[PDB]
Amino acid sequence: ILEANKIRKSYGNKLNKQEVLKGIDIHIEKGEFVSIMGASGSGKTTLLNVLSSIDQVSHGTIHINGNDMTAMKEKQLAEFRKQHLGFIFQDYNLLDTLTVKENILLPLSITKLSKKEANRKFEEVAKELGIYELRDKYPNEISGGQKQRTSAGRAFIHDPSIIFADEPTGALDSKSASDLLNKLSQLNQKRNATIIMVTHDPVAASYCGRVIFIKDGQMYTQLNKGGQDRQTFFQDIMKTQGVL
Amino acid sequence: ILEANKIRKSYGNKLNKQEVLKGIDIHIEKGEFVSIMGASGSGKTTLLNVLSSIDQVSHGTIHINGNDMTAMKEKQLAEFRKQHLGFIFQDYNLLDTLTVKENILLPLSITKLSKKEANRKFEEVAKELGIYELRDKYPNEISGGQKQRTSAGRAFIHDPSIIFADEPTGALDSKSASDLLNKLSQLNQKRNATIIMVTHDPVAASYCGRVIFIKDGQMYTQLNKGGQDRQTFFQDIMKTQGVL
Amino acid sequence: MIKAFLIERRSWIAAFLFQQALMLFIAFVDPSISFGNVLYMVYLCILFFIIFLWFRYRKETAFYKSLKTWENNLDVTAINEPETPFEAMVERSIAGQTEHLKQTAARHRLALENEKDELMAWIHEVKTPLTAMHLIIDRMEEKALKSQLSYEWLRIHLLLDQQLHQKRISFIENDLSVEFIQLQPLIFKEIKDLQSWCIQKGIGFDIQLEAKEVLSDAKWLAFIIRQLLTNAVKYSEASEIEIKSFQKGEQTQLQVKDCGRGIDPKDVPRIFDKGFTSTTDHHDQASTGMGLYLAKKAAAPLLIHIDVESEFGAGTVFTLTFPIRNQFEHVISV
Amino acid sequence: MIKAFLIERRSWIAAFLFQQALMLFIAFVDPSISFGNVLYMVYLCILFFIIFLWFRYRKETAFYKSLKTWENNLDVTAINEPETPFEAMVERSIAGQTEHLKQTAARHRLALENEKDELMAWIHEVKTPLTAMHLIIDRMEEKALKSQLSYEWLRIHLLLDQQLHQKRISFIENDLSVEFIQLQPLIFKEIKDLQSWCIQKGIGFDIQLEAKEVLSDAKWLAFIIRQLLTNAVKYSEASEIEIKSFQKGEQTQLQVKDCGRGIDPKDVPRIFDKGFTSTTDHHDQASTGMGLYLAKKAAAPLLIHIDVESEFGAGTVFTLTFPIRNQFEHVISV
Amino acid sequence: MNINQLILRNLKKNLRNYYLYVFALIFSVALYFAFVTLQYDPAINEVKASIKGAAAIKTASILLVAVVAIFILYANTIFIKRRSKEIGLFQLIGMTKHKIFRILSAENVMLYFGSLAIGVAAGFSISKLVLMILFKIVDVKADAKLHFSEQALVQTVIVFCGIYLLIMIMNYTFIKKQSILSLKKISFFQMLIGALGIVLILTGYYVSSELFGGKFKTINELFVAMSFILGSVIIGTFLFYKGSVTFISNIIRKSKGGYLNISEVLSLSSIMFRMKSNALLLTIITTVSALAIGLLSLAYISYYSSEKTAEQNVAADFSFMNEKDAKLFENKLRESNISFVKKATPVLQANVDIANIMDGTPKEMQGDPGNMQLAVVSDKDVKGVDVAAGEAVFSGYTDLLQKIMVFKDSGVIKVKSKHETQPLKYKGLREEFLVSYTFTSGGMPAVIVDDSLFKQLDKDKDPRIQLAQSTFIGVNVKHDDQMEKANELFQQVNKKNEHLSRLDTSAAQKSLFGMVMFIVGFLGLTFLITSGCILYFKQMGESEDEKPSYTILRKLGFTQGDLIKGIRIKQMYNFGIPLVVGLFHSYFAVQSGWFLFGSEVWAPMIMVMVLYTALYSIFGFLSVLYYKKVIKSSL
Ligand SMILES: CCCCCCCC/C=C/CCCCCCCC(=O)O[C@H](COC(=O)CCCCCCCCCCCCCCC)COP(=O)(O)OCCN
Ligand SMILES: CCCCCCCC/C=C\CCCCCCCC(=O)O[C@H](COC(=O)CCCCCCCCCCCCCCC)COP(=O)(O)OCCN
Ligand SMILES: CCCCCCCC/C=C\CCCCCCCC(=O)O
Ligand SMILES: CCCCCCCCCCCCCCCC(=O)O
Repeated sequence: ILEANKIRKSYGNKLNKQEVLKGIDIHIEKGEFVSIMGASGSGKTTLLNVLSSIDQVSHGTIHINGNDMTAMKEKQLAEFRKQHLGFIFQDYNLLDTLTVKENILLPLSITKLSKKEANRKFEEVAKELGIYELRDKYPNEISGGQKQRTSAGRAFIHDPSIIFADEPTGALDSKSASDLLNKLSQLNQKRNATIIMVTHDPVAASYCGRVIFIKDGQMYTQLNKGGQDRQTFFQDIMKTQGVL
Repeated sequence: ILEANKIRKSYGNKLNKQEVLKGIDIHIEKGEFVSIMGASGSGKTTLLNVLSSIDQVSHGTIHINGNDMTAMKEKQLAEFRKQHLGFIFQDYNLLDTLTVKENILLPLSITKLSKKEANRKFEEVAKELGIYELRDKYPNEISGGQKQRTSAGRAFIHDPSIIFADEPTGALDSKSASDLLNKLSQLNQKRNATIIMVTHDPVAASYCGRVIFIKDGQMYTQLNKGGQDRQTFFQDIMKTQGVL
Repeated sequence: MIKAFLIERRSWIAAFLFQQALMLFIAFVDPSISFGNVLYMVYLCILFFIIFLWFRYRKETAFYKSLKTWENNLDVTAINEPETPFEAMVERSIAGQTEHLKQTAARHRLALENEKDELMAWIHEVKTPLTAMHLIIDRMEEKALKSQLSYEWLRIHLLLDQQLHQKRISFIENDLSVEFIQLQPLIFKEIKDLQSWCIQKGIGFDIQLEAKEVLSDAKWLAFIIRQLLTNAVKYSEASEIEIKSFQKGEQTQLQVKDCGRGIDPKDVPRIFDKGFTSTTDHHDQASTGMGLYLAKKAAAPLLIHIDVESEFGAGTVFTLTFPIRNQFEHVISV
Repeated sequence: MIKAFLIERRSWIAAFLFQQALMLFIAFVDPSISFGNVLYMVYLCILFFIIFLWFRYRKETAFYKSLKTWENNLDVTAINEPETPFEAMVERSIAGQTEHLKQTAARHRLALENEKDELMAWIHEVKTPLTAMHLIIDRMEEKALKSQLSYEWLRIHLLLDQQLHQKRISFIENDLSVEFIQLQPLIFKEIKDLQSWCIQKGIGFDIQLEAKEVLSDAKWLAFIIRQLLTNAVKYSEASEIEIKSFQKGEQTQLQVKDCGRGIDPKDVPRIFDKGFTSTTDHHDQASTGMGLYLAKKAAAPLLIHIDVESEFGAGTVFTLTFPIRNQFEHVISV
Repeated sequence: MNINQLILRNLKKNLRNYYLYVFALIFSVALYFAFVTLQYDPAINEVKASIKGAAAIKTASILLVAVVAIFILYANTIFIKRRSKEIGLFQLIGMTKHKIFRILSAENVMLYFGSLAIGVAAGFSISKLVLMILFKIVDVKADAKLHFSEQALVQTVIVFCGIYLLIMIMNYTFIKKQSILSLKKISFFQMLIGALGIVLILTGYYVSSELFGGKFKTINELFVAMSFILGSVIIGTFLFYKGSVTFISNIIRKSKGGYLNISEVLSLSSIMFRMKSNALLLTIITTVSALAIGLLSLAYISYYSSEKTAEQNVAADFSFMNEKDAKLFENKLRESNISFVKKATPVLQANVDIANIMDGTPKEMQGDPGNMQLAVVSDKDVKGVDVAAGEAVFSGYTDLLQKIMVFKDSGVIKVKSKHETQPLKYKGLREEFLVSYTFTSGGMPAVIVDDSLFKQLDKDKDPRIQLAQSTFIGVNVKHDDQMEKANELFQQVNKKNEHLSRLDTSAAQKSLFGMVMFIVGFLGLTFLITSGCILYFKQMGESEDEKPSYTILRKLGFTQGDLIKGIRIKQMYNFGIPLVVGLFHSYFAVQSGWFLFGSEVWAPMIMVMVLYTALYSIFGFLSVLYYKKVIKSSL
């Protein structure tokens, strides 16, 4: 979908200034599960901020599905992200005074849409994720993995195109993380939607198909999987990270 | 030590019942290094859970060291499972505000072992796993291949009867995995400690003495090894996996 | 639930109100305590009492409502966590009685298992005599009496096999074994099983199989074929039964056609019903009317469709519609 | 329950004491209200509160003791009659759970009894073709083939009779019919029943019945005698079986003695065990080992004692002690 | 979805967590309404003292409104910072910035105005109890009547509406700024800081023990010492929390080896890292607590001070200086069926040299030691002592004077007569008073001389420093009787109020210090409740911050009955340290200057400390009930 061309972020508080982003070139296609790995100090959070266009971009040309991110205003940018983009965060952000159905239907209740389509979307999503049986409970009485799965289900209800995602393994153990990654991989194949994980855990990135290693900027040095068995690829990822 | 008599487990939400344990019967003598492996949607994980006290039973009886665990109330069950049954987890489960000498010595604080013999026991345990040089290094300063040997050392000090390991070598490279397995085998050989391991890695199961192939909650043959080479047992396990 | 709380704790409010009334009445008469400075005390006490009652209502009238919510509908876990000792005793008694119910259910399951074991024991203790009788019978020299004995023995064997398949169809889903089957040897074996009845009734078979391969469960398909052939032989006299297998598009089929009495059209749709018997002939009393039901029920998981074209006085056509090969890939893989 | 009562009602005594303290303080801080009168009234109200607490405790801590003695005992009527509304809810919960238990248990038992009735109906439907085979086969001319076929048919019929008596032994008490039984015709009928086995094995019989009449039920006693004679014939070869009945004391004693292989002394106490089989020979594997158990269990309601005396390699003696005539009067009275 | 329903559910959720906030608001409104109603009461003028009576309540009201208005503003900025994960979510869903403000500023005005409206209704019921409490400490037998006094309603409404406007401004400023969209090892510096803090506190404690002992004796040298003590103590207390707890924590940790049990693991992880984060709040709490306790204790001692000192100030039950007035009063007493015992005594005013009898320092001048004004009386007048020639005995106790003016044993006293000097020696110091305070200047004692020596000294009678009346005309009374009518007679004797009475100089002091006790006690109660609520609102965050630790700890076999037993000690250490520091501050403050108001301690101080500890302990007990809920849901 998008293209990265000399992606740079400006700074300059007081006198000291850092060049965190030194030009980024990324080419990805529909129906991919690209992961952007790396090492601490490379501004991965700033990479998300620039990629998501939450912060005002300094330089570089990026075209989200044929539309430049410098070609629209603030309100236009907000409308574009709310109509074309979805988010999943590290710490689940679910209101504790709502239910597992209203939490998922909240983003689609501020769009003036009839009840039948919303009900159909909720049914299909909760059936494909496995939380439909818990359709009217509260987030104060469900386990750790189901809360993250509900947070992921929020971003899949308004038919987006790119699913941005911070580390979805920070506060999860092995079983919950494996189940969530398997569910995300299953959801990727059904409807075309790119997922861009940015994690520092090889286990969570071993379910991907395209890993990028960033030390200070444009580095590439990427693997491509292809026909591996999720184990040799895991060892290759660990080896190529250990070399750096 | 372990002896189970026709255990049975049904996982149901009071509307749909789907039994996953269908009459498992196992027989482990004292001080052998056995393993459980096979399939991916089978009940081997639930088998390991039901063998210990982490999960209850529907139909059956299980004996550990003669004592019976099925007919026990939660208080007695918890006390007994604290006094024995060392645990090695898939994830580290380490407290980040303590050292290596305190993480593996906190559980031994409800037995009143004074200080000198406690320090002597810690030295004894740490001289065999090669972590005696890390008595004052916080967990966020050592590599990921030693934060698992720390957990093993924690699980070996109180001298339990049966040690339940649930996929220890799941997130390590080949060198650290081999070193940890060799240390575990030496610990088993020196002091007679029964170790029950669940694994998907044939190399991990190669070091064992017996293997059990749980298939859809059944037996489906059982290897015995004996006076056999490690490599030859490895190809034997590979052929058995190829059959299944 | 205000009235229940007021009535239940009705003897405690009376004490406080009695004390207030007594104090007011005594202060009224005594010419040493002023009356204008005791209504203030009563007023403050009244506010404290009312606020205390309101704050005590809601912490107490909760568990006895949760029990009523739990009472009938659902949510076995709906009972709240007890706090007061009385709640703890009520909850522990209820949990103990539920555990006793679970134990009773377990005893029922054990009794069922024992009954099944005894039934299987009788099954083998009965199946051995039929083999012994067959071995002894295969030495006779006489013609007519041997034919009658073979007729009776085959009837007994077929009834016992039907009972065995009826008992096994509860767990057939765990006994399914689908492979390529040669139709001609299976049909020959079934005919050899029915040799006595066919010889006695003078019924031959015209075997013309264009299609020679099927994909189904060999044992249950053989049972269905044997039952269909037995029914066709029994309902026909001195007639030839035609057996033809053809490739209908991508699906395999096998046809069994007899020139017997047939089935009345008002009874044709009900032939596959469990225990359905035709009352036209007195000879149908000996027929259990349950072999066809077993055949159709076993054909359901094998994706075999049975179509009947029966005309009275002409015959009945039974067709087994075998499925496509790729339709078994969703069964083998999952 | 005093500690429990004073830990559940710790929120009302505190309110009472706080109200008393508030009254005392407001009286103290005013000049127009004498303190001594208020002190006296506080004292009197404290004493009356003590007495009131005693009465309310004695009245209130009863129903929960009744329910706690209900949970683990053998009396459903342990729960007392509820009087306050906060007990009727617990009573309704217990009543509903008991009703559900009873309904489920009754339905399950009814279903299993219907299953058993259908099973015995199938037993009858299986035993009828055996009689049909016997009727067809009782026209033989070859002696050896007829002897072998009759031996096998008699074995099958004996097995079916054993199974039927196994089914009926649970309700033999509802089948008892006390009447005088002529021993000689019954023994002659039993001997005629086992003629084929003796013919094949060359076994003779000698009848010496000092006592001719006994008091028991015809069918069950005949079944027991048939089981004993069948076991004696099966365990003996080319030997004479001695059937003797004599009156010892006030009871009639029937002795069955054969000259067969006998019973091992180590296995003598275990012959009456359920399902016991002889481990010395593999020919006894096909023996069910349940006829003796059925006969012994059915002999108890008939007040008949089964005594056995066996010697290894010499013979086995079975003794049946018929009851006294007056011992059945108590059974007839009930 | 149904913005109204969302607001209502959020309001019902807020009412469950912050109930102590609502209680504090209602209590504060009640007290303010009560004081404003009491101030305008026309029956408040019955209190007579140096303070007018209706101008101290006006000061108490203004002092109380600040204590309330700081707590409200700090709580309302602790609250809003826990609603950020919701603000960011609402902004990324699609909502504007002028709709989140309306959503979260309509679920709070309801609570605030409901609490305010309830507080006024419960501030009218207790308006008469405050009157009756006041008219029992400062003895008055007037009548209190229940009324409304509408004038208080306007003031309360205006004050709290202003505070609410401030809260709205602060919330709106927060929302637009922190909005965006974005959802160890010890050093050498810490050791030095901790040591410096402890040393500063100890030095501040030590210096206060001197003050009024011998030194610093100058009307301006004292102020420098006081400023040094206050500054040193405050700075040391501030540095005690930043660095001086980490040092001792490190010692205790690296004094155990490696053997740590559950209690110490839970304890030495909060007060090593989070007590450092709160240094400007705990300092304020401890210093203000110490101030309140010290002031209340001194004001209480001043009662028995009043009784004894007012008995001492006038030796007889009455004091007279005009013969006509005294004779008129005694004639009026004669027909009043009251028999009075009367005895007069002349006094001689002269200067003597007593420089050699002080064992302290010359800096204790209070006048020239060789020219000190002393009083000389005969020996036949005294009915208790009979001295000889060349001997003298002192009189009076004045517990202040002994601590300030140390008196040696027998020395030399030079009589500073016109042309002669007779030396004597010091026999001893007596315990009773004999002459009124007016003749003896401020508190200077008086001497006793022999009759023979008096027979010449009175003859000399140097008229250079003599006062108007060299006599002590003073009328006593008979045995215990009705002194009130005698007081009324005396009051109507002197229309110029130039004479003194025993039971009217013992009432102004009682009234003044009773008013002081009233005001200080109510302000202390309000501050206690405020500090308790503020300290309870931080353990919430500290608890959902330690939730992960409990989760890991429950997979190793530890049960809830052990985690709670370990939390019960962390919640003791988090609440006891400021209390102990405040108690030490109060003890070392009261003891320094208790000999300026009264003559007895250890009686009131213990009771005040116990009451403060009990209420603080209630507010400390109410947090384990929340830690239990947090632990229960972390399986
Ligand atoms: C930080 C410190 C917290 C302390 C909080 C205590 C309650 C707040 C208090 C205000 C008044 C405090 C008075 C301190 C002690 C006064 C001692 C005293 O007055 O002694 C005697 C007793 O007088 C009294 O007790 C006055 C009543 C005050 C008692 C404490 C007040 C309780 C307040 C709670 C009830 C008020 C309702 C509003 C607040 C809920 C009076 O002298 P006497 O016995 O008549 O003899 C006369 C001598 N010739
Ligand atoms: C000077 C004299 C002035 C008079 C002072 C009057 C002030 C006292 C008055 C009214 C108290 C208002 C504050 C509490 C009301 C809000 C709490 C509330 O209602 O929440 C309800 C439950 O309340 C609670 O959780 C705790 C109940 C305790 C009652 C409040 C205790 C009063 C304050 C105690 C503080 C003590 C400090 C005293 C220090 C001197 C609803 O919660 P729920 O979980 O939904 O349960 C539903 C039941 N099924
Ligand atoms: C000082 C004068 C007091 C005047 C009367 C007091 C006004 C009402 C005070 C509080 C009533 C009780 C509030 C809390 C009740 C707690 C209920 C419970 O324990 O569950
Ligand atoms: C002088 C009075 C001292 C004691 C005052 C106690 C007042 C009531 C204490 C209990 C209030 C809180 C209890 C419920 C807490 C909860 O449910 O979380």
